[PDB]
Amino acid sequence: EEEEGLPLVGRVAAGEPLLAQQHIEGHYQVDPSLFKPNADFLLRVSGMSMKDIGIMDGDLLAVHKTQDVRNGQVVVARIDDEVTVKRLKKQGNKVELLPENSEFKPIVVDLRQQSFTIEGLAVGVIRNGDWL
Amino acid sequence: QVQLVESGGGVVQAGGSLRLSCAASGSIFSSNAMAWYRQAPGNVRRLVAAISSRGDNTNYEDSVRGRFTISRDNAENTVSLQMNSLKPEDTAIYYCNVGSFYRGNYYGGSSWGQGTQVTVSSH
Repeated sequence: EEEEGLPLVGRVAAGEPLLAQQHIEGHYQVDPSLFKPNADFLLRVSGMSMKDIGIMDGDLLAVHKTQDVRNGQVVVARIDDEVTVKRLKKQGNKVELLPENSEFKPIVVDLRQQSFTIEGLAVGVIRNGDWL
Repeated sequence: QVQLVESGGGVVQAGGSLRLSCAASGSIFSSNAMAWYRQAPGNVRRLVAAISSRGDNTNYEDSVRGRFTISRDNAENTVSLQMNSLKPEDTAIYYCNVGSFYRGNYYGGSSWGQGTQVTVSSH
């Protein structure tokens, strides 16, 4: 399986590990030199919360597995039962997760009140609709 | 309906030792990677250590590597955090997590215990 290329993480059962077996719907041979730093997997994006940087519903998001991210970076973050993709603004014991769409509102997370962890760092996008 | 319970926390002097334990109840334990996270005051919760389902592989946060070891006991449904050379940096709520390993890396899910407080001080 290690030589099948990047796993494609499709739909994601609430509270479940991102790379759980039952989530990997595909695999694509993608050059490792393509993304910096290296992609470890591809995450299908949902919704249009990031359309303004061109990360559209349906796009495959190259994600580098790490918990080491900075403010200003597009993170993949787990909040209680959910996983989202946003620009990170950390601020004391309050973490903001910023959309790239004016129709969307920043998610504001209280670290005392909710489990918040970083799943990885978005390093690239692959779009492969049948119609562009 | 997985239920996790951390224990073993307390107050410890710098350079000392301490052992955390987690009891997992509503799961098929042999089938899951287990991990320890920690959350220090006003900071993002980070993974400290993880172990694959049968313990073949582990992960460690770089700053606890060589100081902390994780292990699990499949007969007893527990996972444990042996903490040596405690620094003040180590002070946090420690949480037990259920997750899964893929290509040598722990990916976690959203089940947590209530947490156990570790405090490192001097005299």
